[PDB]
Amino acid sequence: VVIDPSGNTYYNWLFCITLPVMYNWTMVIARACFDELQSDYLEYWLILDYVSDIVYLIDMFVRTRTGYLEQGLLVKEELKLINKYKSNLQFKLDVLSLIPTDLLYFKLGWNYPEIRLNRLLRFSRMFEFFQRTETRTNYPNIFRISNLVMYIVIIIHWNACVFYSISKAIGFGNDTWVYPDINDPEFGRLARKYVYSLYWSTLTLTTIGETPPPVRDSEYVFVVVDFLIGVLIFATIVGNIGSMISNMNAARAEFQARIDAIKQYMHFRNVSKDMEKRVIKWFDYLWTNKKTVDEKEVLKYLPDKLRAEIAINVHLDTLKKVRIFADCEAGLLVELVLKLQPQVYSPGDYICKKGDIGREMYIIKEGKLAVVADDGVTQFVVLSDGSYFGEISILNIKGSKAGNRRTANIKSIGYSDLFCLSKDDLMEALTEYPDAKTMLEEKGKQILMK
Amino acid sequence: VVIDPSGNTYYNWLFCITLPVMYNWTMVIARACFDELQSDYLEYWLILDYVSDIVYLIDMFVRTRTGYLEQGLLVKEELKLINKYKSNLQFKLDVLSLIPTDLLYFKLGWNYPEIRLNRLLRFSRMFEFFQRTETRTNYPNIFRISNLVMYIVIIIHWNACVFYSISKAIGFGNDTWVYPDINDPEFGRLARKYVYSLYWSTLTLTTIGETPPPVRDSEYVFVVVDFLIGVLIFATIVGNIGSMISNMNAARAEFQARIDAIKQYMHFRNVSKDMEKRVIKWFDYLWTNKKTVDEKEVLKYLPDKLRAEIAINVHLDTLKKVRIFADCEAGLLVELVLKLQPQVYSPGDYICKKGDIGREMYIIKEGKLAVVADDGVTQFVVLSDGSYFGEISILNIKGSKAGNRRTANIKSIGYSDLFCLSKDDLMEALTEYPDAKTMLEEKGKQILMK
Amino acid sequence: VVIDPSGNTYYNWLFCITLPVMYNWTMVIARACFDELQSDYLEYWLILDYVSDIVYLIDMFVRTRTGYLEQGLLVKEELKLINKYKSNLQFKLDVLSLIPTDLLYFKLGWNYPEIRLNRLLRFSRMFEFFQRTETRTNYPNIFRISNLVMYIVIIIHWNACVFYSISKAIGFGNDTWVYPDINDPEFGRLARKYVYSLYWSTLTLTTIGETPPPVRDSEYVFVVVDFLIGVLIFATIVGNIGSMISNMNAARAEFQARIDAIKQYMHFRNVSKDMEKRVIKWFDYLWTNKKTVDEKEVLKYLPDKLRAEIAINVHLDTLKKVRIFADCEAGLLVELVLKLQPQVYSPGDYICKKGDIGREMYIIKEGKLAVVADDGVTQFVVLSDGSYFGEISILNIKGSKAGNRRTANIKSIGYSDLFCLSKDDLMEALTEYPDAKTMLEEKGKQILMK
Amino acid sequence: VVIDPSGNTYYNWLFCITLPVMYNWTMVIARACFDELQSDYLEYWLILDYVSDIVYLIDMFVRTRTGYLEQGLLVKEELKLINKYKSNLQFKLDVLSLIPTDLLYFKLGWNYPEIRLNRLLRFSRMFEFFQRTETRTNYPNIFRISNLVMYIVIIIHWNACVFYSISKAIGFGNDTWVYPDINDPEFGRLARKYVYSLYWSTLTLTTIGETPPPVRDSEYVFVVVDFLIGVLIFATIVGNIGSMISNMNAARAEFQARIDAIKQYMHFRNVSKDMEKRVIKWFDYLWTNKKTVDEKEVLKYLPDKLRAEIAINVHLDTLKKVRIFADCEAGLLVELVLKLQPQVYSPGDYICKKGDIGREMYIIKEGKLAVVADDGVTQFVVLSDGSYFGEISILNIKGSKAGNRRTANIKSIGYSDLFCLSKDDLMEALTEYPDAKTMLEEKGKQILMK
Ligand SMILES: Nc1nc2c(ncn2[C@@H]2O[C@@H]3COP(=O)(O)O[C@H]3[C@H]2O)c(=O)[nH]1
Ligand SMILES: Nc1nc2c(ncn2[C@@H]2O[C@@H]3COP(=O)(O)O[C@H]3[C@H]2O)c(=O)[nH]1
Ligand SMILES: Nc1nc2c(ncn2[C@@H]2O[C@@H]3COP(=O)(O)O[C@H]3[C@H]2O)c(=O)[nH]1
Ligand SMILES: Nc1nc2c(ncn2[C@@H]2O[C@@H]3COP(=O)(O)O[C@H]3[C@H]2O)c(=O)[nH]1
Ligand SMILES: [Ca+2]
Ligand SMILES: [Ca+2]
Repeated sequence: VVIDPSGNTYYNWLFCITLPVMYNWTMVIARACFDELQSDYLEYWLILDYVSDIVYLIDMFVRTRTGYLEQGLLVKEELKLINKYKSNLQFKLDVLSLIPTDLLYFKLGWNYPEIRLNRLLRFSRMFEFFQRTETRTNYPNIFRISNLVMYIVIIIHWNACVFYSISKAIGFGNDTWVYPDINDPEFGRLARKYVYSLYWSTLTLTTIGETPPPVRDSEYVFVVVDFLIGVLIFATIVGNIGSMISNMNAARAEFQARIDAIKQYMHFRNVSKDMEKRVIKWFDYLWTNKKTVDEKEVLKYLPDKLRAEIAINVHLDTLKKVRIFADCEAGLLVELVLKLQPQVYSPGDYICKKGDIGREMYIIKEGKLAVVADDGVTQFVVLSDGSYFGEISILNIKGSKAGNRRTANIKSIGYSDLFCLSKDDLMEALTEYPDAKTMLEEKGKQILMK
Repeated sequence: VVIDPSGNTYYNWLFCITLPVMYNWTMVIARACFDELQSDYLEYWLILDYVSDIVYLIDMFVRTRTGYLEQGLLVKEELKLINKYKSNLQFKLDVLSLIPTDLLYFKLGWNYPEIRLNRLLRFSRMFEFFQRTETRTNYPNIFRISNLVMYIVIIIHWNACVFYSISKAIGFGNDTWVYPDINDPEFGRLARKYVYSLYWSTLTLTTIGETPPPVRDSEYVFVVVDFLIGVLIFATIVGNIGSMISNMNAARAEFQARIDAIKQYMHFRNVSKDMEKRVIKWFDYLWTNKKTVDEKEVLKYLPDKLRAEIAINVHLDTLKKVRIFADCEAGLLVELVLKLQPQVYSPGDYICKKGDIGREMYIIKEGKLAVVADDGVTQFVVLSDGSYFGEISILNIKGSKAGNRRTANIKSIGYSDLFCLSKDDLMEALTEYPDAKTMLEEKGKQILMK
Repeated sequence: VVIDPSGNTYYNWLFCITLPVMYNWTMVIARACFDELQSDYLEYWLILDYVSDIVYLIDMFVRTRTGYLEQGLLVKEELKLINKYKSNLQFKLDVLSLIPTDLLYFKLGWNYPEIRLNRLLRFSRMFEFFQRTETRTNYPNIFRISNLVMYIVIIIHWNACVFYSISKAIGFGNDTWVYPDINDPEFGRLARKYVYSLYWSTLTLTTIGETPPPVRDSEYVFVVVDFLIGVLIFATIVGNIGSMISNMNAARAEFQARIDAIKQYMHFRNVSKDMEKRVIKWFDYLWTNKKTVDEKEVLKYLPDKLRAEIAINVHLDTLKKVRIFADCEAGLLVELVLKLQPQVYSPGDYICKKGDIGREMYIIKEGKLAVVADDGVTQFVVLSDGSYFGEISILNIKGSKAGNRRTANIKSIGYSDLFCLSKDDLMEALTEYPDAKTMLEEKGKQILMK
Repeated sequence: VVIDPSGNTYYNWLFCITLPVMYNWTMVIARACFDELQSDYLEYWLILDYVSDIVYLIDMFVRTRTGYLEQGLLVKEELKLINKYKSNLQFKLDVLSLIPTDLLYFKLGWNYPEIRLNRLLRFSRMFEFFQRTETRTNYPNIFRISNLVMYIVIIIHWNACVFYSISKAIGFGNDTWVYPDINDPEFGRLARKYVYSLYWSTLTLTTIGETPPPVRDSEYVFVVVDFLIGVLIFATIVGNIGSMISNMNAARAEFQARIDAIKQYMHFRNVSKDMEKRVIKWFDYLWTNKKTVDEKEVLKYLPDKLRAEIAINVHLDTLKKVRIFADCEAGLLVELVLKLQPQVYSPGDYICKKGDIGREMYIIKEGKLAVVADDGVTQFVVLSDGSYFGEISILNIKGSKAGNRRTANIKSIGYSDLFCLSKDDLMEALTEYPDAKTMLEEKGKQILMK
């Protein structure tokens, strides 16, 4: 065997089947409308159509060999897959899109390729590929815009073909509206035919209108309907363009809107230009160093038993340098990684101060912190990455003259990325295995006596 | 009896009255402006107008026979309904729209059907039908787009009629702007008249402008006003189109935006392509198997005493296979169905692990789980649908060497849809009837000894 | 005083000063550009300009006599108000807009009314009136759309005047782009002048372009700049139109989106058409009876000491029929009115059932409820409006064989609007005055014995 | 060293390098396409190009001398900065944009300035400056709109240059579509050349289309592609304009939407016009006095150890007049400034009333309050700014006949801005230092006895 739709093989086949479906959606109508296209390159159209039909058949086979999830397990029983396929509307659409209507080439002649129009009924495969690509691609907005542009181009191409067909029905050159006479040297070339039809279609759907006005009632009606199709469908698609660009700007726009609200508040309250500059510097840091997004709000949509792995694969850089995690229990790190709230501190920010509520443990992910003196400048100890502080005031200790108080003040030399671990959480998670707690308050007593 | 507006009969009548109202809104102005329309098909217009008026009268009768809610009860007293009708502005509008202005046909002649313009004053019924359909239809966006297209078409039709009337007032063919001379063979046909007027209207409201420029001051003024009506009203309607397409994409766009934020985080943090593929697979599963929507956020707008029934009608498939619910008390299932949080687990995800906080009971809705050994591969027990686990570590038990600990580790073979029932909730809800609890810890002791 | 800007007198004056400001913003540029406008109606323009200037002077006086809030109190000291006025930029703008530039009529002649262009510098007053109207009017969206239309019209009018001025500078009729020769009988009329200039302006700003193309470099540059002004500013304004219509649809669109999510869930889960019809009926009820909006989310932006008054003025209809409120303490009703959560129940919905957690007291605002038998049909007692139930299981009672249990089952005959009062809240709020509690458990014992 | 990108020097250099990048992005294509531009002002183009290249070199030097943050510290080691530069793609782009392609002037002649097209590869610097300006400027929306207008102008300019180049390739005047013959006196001027090309570009990108239709297939194709570029890219940019105006209106629109929901509720519930006027007055006050924004929601994105400084720099005006803060401990004010919830009370609003739950302490930021008698009018004490009340009923006091009760009723004479400090918070924060608490209940006893 089976294909496992989640796999890469299924996605690759989705591409390989979208190619014929897109080809069919673009070219069947073109060949049906522009007769010279069908006739001049008939030897190539036959090859391409037969290859497309072969790929359609192989796609039907793949649909027979693609497993589905019952009880969460991939069904691998062949006949079960055949039944699941045939019971779905997709099998009906596939049989309809693979009906050998090409036999009508013997009746209607080689000049009627619209018999292959049923081949469009595999559009679903194409759309599936798109909805898969949009999910799996690393450039979701580039692909989304390319998809919208493809839809625009297909719509304009189809409307060009429709215009040319209507000109044919009315008669080429019978009036100033229809496509001019084919017998003209310049206006008889297939290139000119298609490109002028596309020009007309673009002017009509984009509602520019710089085309000869209608002459007949059918022409007036078609032009009204087509200008309305233009207005509505092009507003739809080119406003989807707008929404895609909006969601492209979503993060940056939200960040900038927050900054603007802050600046409005500061200018209204006449906040000192010192503090205004400090705030602007904080936000410039958040942007430049790519910290505007908070991983919590993003990863909250992941499963906890997958967001856990995510956090591990991101923070194993530091949670191996820490003494508590991955050293004593070697598994405890998972119990708290999904609750280590990542904070960022500016240079000179006092994370801790003597005589404060010690309700948070900190793990230094990045940055240089200092166990300073209360004078403000004298740096007693420099804590680099992997260090952990703020854990002594969490625990119950014998001989602690300072209970629930910070034993020292910790300031940040530079921008520090820390993991604030709350006291309640450390309490709750160390209950399972105190084999790490013993050396934890080993460190605790050792630092509380000195 | 009375009609009970909530019923299907009332909605069917809403359709049956919207038909004449829509007919009147489309055709009265057309016949008033295009005199040949009124004259040539006068025998049909008379029949249709009289049928419309009869339906208007029957709609007034229905309004006299439609109950309203006082004290939440449907008023069935006839005279009370007559008073409620006559006291509402709707009765005034109905009498105004049913005034026999057709008598003016004897004074103004058969060439003045705008006397029936008062018939437009039942627009409310039409709109009511729409606002009912949008609520009750299964295709809300299809109907909404059809409604907007109907508004566009009606506006363009009315503007075409207005253009033709203005041409008539100025005189057909008196200058290049107005509709050409009626005496022309081609430009005198009612078909050509209406269709060219519609063409002009479309070019003006869509602001394409490929029409002969005005000549007189009245023409310049009307064209300015009409181009502005075009800009404003068509932006309104075709931007409502945009918002409707947006809300069509709302679920998919939110899902894809979450996926994009996740992928941005993973690529920025250089998350391993293993875990990136796992996350993409999780999201592909959520989409393909239609799990992107969380029933909680959707059904939270339902009444609890209706959302309860909803959850029952959805989850009675599994809550009959479970041993606790619908078996001992047979009514307890409602006390917890509105708090069974549905979770989804990937293949191989450890739902439970030995030596963890047993604070959640799980009911396997769909999927195969395994009571494995801690080695990781040896599957002791396979739990299929209807099974419940994680309930032993909830309860107070005699002789439990493992208190508040998982007696075994449960992993998911495939994608498991479970119902996580919190410990607090099971505690709170079993307090009412311990007739099920006794066999609950029957199972508890039986599994805790073996 | 003083005038007290919050008062109605200040708003009326805002209108009376917006009239000259709007007049000045519309007509000064018109008279400056269309010389015939200035000249032909000079006797009227002089009167209107002098009246506008008098009103400007009276507006300056009003600004001297309008109090401001210092320490939250309206300043009534005259000289303090004069200082507050003169210290503001508004005084500078007012003196600039009232500078007697009309004296230049003696130097530049009566054909130069753009000397009155400084009169536009009172635009602020106009805008203030708008921002006041939008706040105080009952039709905020009608006024907002009218304001946007006024901006559109003013912009188009100004661009028409600019086009005519540029034609004058280049010379009327010197090329096909500029306004045609004034000496023409038809193209020399002030009506034709202004209306064709407005036509050109509309075609340019709405970017239709059906105007003679530029000839000179200045004309090309102006047309480029004006088409870009068109694109940008008209997108701005006519997209503000879109956002205004969106916020017009905001409530209805949110309601309908909730209904659509519900229907999607129900159709996906194959919810029985019984329950689907019940849900659709619930939502039809919510809409038809105007219950889609929840007063909590709306009134949460009001002050509690004003939202309290709001809730009182709305619910004194029923909280006078209740026995506890406005009867014993006569003031207790305010302590709980801001926490009476309004619920709606469908016909047949069991609000209470025997043997359930009695943690909510209910006050029947509207609707008929029944104290039924557990059989389901036998109605023991019918509770109409003003009745209160679910209070016995809240209180501590002697001789209650049923503790924390519902003494009877309450069902809703029809759609009941109730006030669910939580047990914790009744406990917390009755602590202040048990003078009502005594008769509360009077009723309690009386019903608990029978 | 180093430059410290957060500093003002780096931003100034960002401007000084954006000037050549913008110059290059505007003029290289212009000179490449309009040959007369390159030739006539070659002496000036050479100077400007060499100055631009010198500034590019100095920008490369700056990039070598700009520190980056490792461990949150600004790297000042020269060679480390050289490595960080050369290891980034920016160094590749800078070397590519500074390659001396001007040497090709000796081969291709002075008429080929597109060899300087590589100079566009420093676009990043320009964009960086923009993203810095948008952050640091006080007019974020003005700058954003200016940036979008710059993008529009650059796109139109580039498309004008492209049109002129295509006309050159096809041949000037070979058909009606291309730019006319250069040999024409009027259509040969560089001014006319560029300005008509810009006119064509504006008509095409804004999709007005009032230009001669294409003649050749290449012209038709280019016009189709360019009209589509117009539609898509101009919708993008001029809808970004819409979103920028939306976020300009965001605060005012949210405020007005809240007011509209309130007014809809009041008119639907038939709220008395007294209370409707009171609510409208409250909202008029909120707007006029600039209180629609709540500093909590804005400043919650700031760091707590920066939002603290913000609140201090804003509220030190009053927290120096208070007796508790900045007087006894002199540091306690920071422990509670981030939890002082700012409330606003209308004139006559009873903040406190005798016999109520004293769970909030109030600090009068602005406004006159009264310790009144319960009669309602007799004002015992007038509390101005700096005063604090509601603190007696917070504390545990000996001899308090009124426990957890308000000792008096406090009403607001005028609009009072207060700081509501919750009881729990005062309890929690006074635990650290009771040196202020002693005089706190000094005041407490002193007022409780009298
Ligand atoms: N007092 C003290 N604290 C230190 C030293 N080195 C690291 N620390 C950390 O500084 C922290 C300050 O807050 P805590 O008292 O909670 O915990 C303290 C220790 O974790 C040291 O040498 N002396
Ligand atoms: N230990 C054990 N647990 C089982 C077995 N079969 C099912 N389970 C479930 O596995 C669950 C693991 O978590 P709990 O200990 O809370 O509850 C346990 C039982 O509900 C079994 O055979 N042995
Ligand atoms: N048992 C009983 N309850 C009644 C009667 N009339 C009204 N009620 C209300 O029905 C309510 C059901 O819930 P509670 O027991 O909390 O409170 C009960 C009473 O408030 C009655 O006649 N008998
Ligand atoms: N009773 C009384 N209260 C006063 C007086 N002056 C100020 N107050 C304040 O009024 C407040 C009312 O609420 P509290 O009793 O909590 O605290 C009271 C005091 O803080 C006074 O003279 N008498
Ligand atoms: Ca056009
Ligand atoms: Ca257009």
